[PDB]
Amino acid sequence: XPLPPLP
Amino acid sequence: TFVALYDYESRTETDLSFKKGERLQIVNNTEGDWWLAHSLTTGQTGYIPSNYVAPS
Repeated sequence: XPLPPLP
Repeated sequence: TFVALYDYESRTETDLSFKKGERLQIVNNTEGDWWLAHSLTTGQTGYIPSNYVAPS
């Protein structure tokens, strides 16, 4: 229990 | 059987890091943006970011 910066 | 749209670099000991094109068995994907996947290559478990993976 933020997602990563998609490429 | 999902696919990691991109190599995911996990940072905690809960999620595992995968590569782009790698296949991971999805386990629980109803909690939020993080599901528990299982690498079939070696045989380990580690959550995964849904934005870096896709349903194939």
